[PDB]
Amino acid sequence: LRPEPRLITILFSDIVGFTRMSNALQSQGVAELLNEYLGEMTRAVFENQGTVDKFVGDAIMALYGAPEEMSPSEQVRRAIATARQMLVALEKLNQGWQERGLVGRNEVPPVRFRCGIHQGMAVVGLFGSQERSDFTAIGPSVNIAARLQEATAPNSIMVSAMVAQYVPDEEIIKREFLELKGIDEPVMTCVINPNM
Amino acid sequence: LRPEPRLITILFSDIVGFTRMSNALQSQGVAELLNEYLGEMTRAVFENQGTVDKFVGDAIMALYGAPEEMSPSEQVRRAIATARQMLVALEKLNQGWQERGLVGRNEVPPVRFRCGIHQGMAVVGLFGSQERSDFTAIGPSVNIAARLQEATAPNSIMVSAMVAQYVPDEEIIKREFLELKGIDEPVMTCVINPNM
Ligand SMILES: Nc1ncnc2c1ncn2[C@@H]1O[C@H](CO[P@@](=O)(S)OP(=O)(O)OP(=O)(O)O)[C@@H](O)[C@H]1O
Ligand SMILES: Nc1ncnc2c1ncn2[C@@H]1O[C@H](CO[P@@](=O)(S)OP(=O)(O)OP(=O)(O)O)[C@@H](O)[C@H]1O
Ligand SMILES: [Mg+2]
Ligand SMILES: [Mg+2]
Ligand SMILES: [Mg+2]
Ligand SMILES: [Mg+2]
Repeated sequence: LRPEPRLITILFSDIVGFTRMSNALQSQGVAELLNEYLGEMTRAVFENQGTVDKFVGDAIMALYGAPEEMSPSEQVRRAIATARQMLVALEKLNQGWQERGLVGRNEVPPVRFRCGIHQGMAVVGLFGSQERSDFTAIGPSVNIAARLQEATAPNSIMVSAMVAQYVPDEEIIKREFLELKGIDEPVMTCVINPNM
Repeated sequence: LRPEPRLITILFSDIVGFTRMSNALQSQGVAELLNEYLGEMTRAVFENQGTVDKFVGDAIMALYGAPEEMSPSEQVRRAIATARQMLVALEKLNQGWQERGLVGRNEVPPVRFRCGIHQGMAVVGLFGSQERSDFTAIGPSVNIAARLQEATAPNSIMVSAMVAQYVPDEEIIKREFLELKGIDEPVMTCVINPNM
């Protein structure tokens, strides 16, 4: 399970305006909301055979194609299906939170998230020390997926040109070159239809 | 071990220019270098009784005061001692990498890192789902530690005013208010002497 180059698909989802929300809600509520959210979103990943790499604050990092082998087309099919399922689950989560006066009330709006997906080469395996290590992916490909997530609009799914090669033309909303932090050359991005 | 408010100290260390280095070095070398680095840096954390929260790419997140209770003064003493020990270990790591032509040669410079340390309230405990959860800290206090790391110069240690309350005046190099992403009010920062 040592680190080696591999073609994988990385998905990043990140809650919109979690900072403000993490101030207008008691620590008790913030913890419950975030965990209820993470529970449903990780379910979306697992049900689509993805791997939950880690959580980073209000974000979820998911991998497709590692550790288990997966074809390039299936990696994309599953990652997009995951993102679309996450949005569906979110709509249901907010209905419940609304009734519990956890969102929509006071100054905390319904939860929304941004999602970026990129497919490319990465060094994947166990990183860390003998005392503490974790399976993850390293390389510019991971940075790209993260910048796509940060660049896209709330409740939207932005993917790279690589990922878009496997997506029907009818499902591509917008094609646009963007300058992503850390990457020299402009990156072609495609916002895809959020509906399953 | 459920999430609850707690006064803790968060330390973030992040490799300078890892992107460029993660391109001028074969995936094999990048993986070895990063793991050798992580091995020595996590050792610094553990030997100073800190907790390794997680790794985020080229960064290490460490906590002091959770899960094990620790006084505010000891949290700071240990976090700073950790940062200072990390710099010392780095100097030794580069000597070895230099001899192995892993750094200093071609276009890959000796490894350097940025470090930010902040102490404050955070909701700490297990976050995630029944299927996958991890012990971590959540809240603006964590964002502050991360922004201090990003704001400081290579091979330097930047801490917040809270942390500086426990640091001798002779060890404070520079005091300066900085606008950190995500935080409304300006944050008072203090760059501390890197030598043990
Ligand atoms: N538990 C954690 N583990 C690791 N890094 C963390 C962290 N919590 C925070 N950080 C770091 O602090 C940064 C900001 O934390 P957010 O991600 S919770 O907040 P935002 O999404 O930027 O804010 P928004 O736009 O209002 O939703 C993270 O990116 C991490 O680098
Ligand atoms: N394994 C991983 N797990 C989680 N997030 C990751 C990741 N790898 C990358 N990211 C995300 O991608 C971002 C950039 O990756 P870097 O941290 S390796 O690179 P830099 O430090 O910004 O570059 P530098 O200035 O040249 O040293 C991370 O902050 C994460 O949000
Ligand atoms: Mg967010
Ligand atoms: Mg975030
Ligand atoms: Mg870095
Ligand atoms: Mg980094």
